[PDB]
Amino acid sequence: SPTGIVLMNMGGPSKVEETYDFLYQLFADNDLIPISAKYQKTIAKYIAKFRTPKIEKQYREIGGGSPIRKWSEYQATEVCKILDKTCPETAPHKPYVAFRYAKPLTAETYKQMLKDGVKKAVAFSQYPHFSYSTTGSSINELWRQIKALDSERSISWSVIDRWPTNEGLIKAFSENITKKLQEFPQPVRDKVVLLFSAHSLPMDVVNTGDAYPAEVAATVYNIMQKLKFKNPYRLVWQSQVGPKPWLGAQTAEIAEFLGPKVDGLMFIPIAFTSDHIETLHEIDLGVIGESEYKDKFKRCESLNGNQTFIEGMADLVKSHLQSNQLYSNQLPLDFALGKSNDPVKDLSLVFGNHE
Amino acid sequence: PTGIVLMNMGGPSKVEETYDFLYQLFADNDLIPISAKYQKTIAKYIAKFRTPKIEKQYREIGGGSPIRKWSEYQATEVCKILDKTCPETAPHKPYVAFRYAKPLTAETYKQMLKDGVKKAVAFSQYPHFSYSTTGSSINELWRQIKALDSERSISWSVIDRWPTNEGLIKAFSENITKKLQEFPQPVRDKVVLLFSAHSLPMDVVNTGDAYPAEVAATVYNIMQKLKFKNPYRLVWQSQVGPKPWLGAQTAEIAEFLGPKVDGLMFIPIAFTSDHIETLHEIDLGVIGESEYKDKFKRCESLNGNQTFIEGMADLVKSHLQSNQLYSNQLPLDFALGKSNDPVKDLSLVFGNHE
Ligand SMILES: [Co+2]
Ligand SMILES: [Co+2]
Repeated sequence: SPTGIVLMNMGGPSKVEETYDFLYQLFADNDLIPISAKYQKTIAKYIAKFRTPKIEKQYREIGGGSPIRKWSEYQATEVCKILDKTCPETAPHKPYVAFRYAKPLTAETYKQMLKDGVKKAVAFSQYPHFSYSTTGSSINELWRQIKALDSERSISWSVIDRWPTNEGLIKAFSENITKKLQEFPQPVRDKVVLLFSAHSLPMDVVNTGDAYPAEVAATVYNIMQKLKFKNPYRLVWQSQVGPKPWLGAQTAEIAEFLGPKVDGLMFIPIAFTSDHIETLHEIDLGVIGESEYKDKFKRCESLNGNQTFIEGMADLVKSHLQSNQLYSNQLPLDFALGKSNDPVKDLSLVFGNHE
Repeated sequence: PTGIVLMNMGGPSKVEETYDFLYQLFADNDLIPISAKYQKTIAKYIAKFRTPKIEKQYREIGGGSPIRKWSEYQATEVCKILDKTCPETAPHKPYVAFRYAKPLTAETYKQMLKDGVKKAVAFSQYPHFSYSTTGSSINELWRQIKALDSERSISWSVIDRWPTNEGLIKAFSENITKKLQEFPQPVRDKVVLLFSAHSLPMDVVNTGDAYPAEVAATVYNIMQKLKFKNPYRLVWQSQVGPKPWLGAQTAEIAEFLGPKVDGLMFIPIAFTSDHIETLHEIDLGVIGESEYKDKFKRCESLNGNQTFIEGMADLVKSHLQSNQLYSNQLPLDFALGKSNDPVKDLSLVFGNHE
C-alpha cells in the first residue's frame, strides 16, 4: 500500500485558458477574500471575468502559462524515486501535487489518491516559510477535503509545514548565487548587492503574528553564513498590490533607488522553489526588463530541478517520516494566531491515523 | 591608549534627566522620522508633553535607568578580558557613549582625547543593526570627530552588528532554559516563547533597514540551540504615535494568547541589559497587569552574564584582529538610511587619517 507524497502550493494556470478557473478559485476563498455566502458564488465570478483579461496577457507574455505544475510534478517525482531507496518501510512513494487554486485542486488529487488506495500521506508544503496565508490555506482546505471525500478516514495524514534551513535548500541557493555572481565583471563581483526577494504580506496579516516574515529571514541569514558574508545583502518584498499597507522594503522601489549608485544587483527567489509569475514576469520583465539598469541587474536562477535541492527535500521527507511527528511544534501556535472563516479547530484531528 | 566605547541610546540615570533625554531622543530625525523640517521644534513639544508619565515610570522601577551602570560594568569587564586576551593592544579603557542619555558622544570623545587614546572601537551594544540606532550613533560620532578631533588623533573602527555572536546565543539559551524550569514540568514544552524586540516605525522598515531580519536571525539561531522544543514567535514592543509600526505588538499578542496558553515567556531579544522596557513595559505592564500574571514570566536580561560578556570580549578580539574598521553591510546601510546629516564617506570616518 503506497505512501502518498503530495506537493502543495498556491498554484498557477498551466496554460492561459486556465486563468478563469484559477482566478475563480482564488476569488471564492474566505480564508481571506469576502463575506457573503451564496450571495457570493455569484460576486465571485462578477470578479473573475473582470480580472481574466489582464492575467491572461501576463501569462501570454511569459510563454503562456505558469511552469509551477510542470516543475512541481517533477520535483515530486524525483523526491519519490529517492524516497524509494531511502525509506523502504514506506515502500512505494507516489508523486502527487495538490494546488490551492490551480489544477489539480486538493479535492481532485484526494479522489485520485483514494482510488490509488493510499494509506499514508504527507502534505509536503512547498513553501519553506510558513504563512497562514499559504501553507495555512492548504491545511484548512485539506481538512475540508478529508471531511468531504473521506470521513471515517482511510488516509492518515502528516504534514511538513516548514523547512527554512534545510541543508539542500541552503546549499542550492548558494552555488546558484555564486554561479550567477561569476557572470559579473569581477573588479566588482564582491560589491554586487544580493536582494533576496520574497512575496510580501499585507500588514494586517504580518501584525497578526504570522510566522512568514521571520522564517524567510532565517533562510537569508543562513545562505549568507554559507557565502561567508562576501557581498552586501538585504531582504525585500514584492508582489504587493492594492491600497492596503504591505510589508515594506519593496523590491522594485529599492531596485530603482539603488540602481544608479550601485554597479551590481542580484534578485533571489528566496521564498519559492521554481519559476512562476513572480520571477518570469514580475522580476524578469518588470524590475529588470523595464529598468534603465537592465545591465547591472541579474536574477539568480530559481531552484527548479536543481539536484542538490531535490536531495534536500528527500532528506526532509525522510526525516519527517521517521520522526513520527504529525506536524512541527509551531503549527498549533500558527493556527491560534491565524485568521480564517472556516479554520481547523483541532490539528490533531486532521492529521494522524483515525482508522 | 586603546578605547572600547560601548554605545546604545542610554537611559535617564536620575528620575529627571528625563526631559533632556526624551527631548534629545525625539529631536533625532534618524531614530523616528517625524518631521524632516521641524523635528527639534516638534521634539521639545513632545518631550514636555510625555515627561510626566515617563518620570513616574522611572520611579515605579527605582527612580532611574540602570542602563548606565550595566553598560559601564560590561564595558570594564569586557575590557579586563581583552587585557589578558589581546596584550597586543596594551590597556583597554572602558568607555560608554550614549546617544540621548547622559555620557553623550560629546562628553566621552573629550575624555578619550584627555586620556590620549590613539585607537578606539565604537562597539554598538545593539547586536542588530538599524539606522535609527547604530546609524544615528555613528552619524553622531562623525560629527564628534569633526568638531572635537580635526587633527584626526584617534583611529576609529566600528562593530556595527553581531546577530549571532556565540556568547549571545548561548547566554540567551541558558537563560531561557532555566526560566522554563519555573514552569510546571507537564507544561514546560508548551510555554510559548515570545521574543519581544523594540518595534520600528514602518517608515524605517520600508527604507530597507537591516534590523527586522537581523533580529530574526538571532531568534532562529536561539531556537536551533534549543532544538525547537517550545513554540516561539518574534514580536515587537515599545512603539509611539499614530504612525504605523512593525510586526505584531507584544502587548496585543500577549493579551490575545493569555486565554489560549499554558504559559508565556518574554525575551528581551533586542537589548543587552535591563531598562525601562523590561522592568516596566513588560514586568509591570504586560505581565503585572494581566489577569494571567501567573502563566507569564520574563527571561532574565543578559546584564552581567559571563557567557555574554565573554562573547563580547571574544567579539572585540576578532574585530581588532582584522582590517575592516566596519562590516561589509554598512555601506548599503548608509545608502538606504535616511538622514538630514548622513555620513557621506564611511571610508573617511573610520581609519588612520593623520
Ligand atoms: Co500575490
Ligand atoms: Co525605545
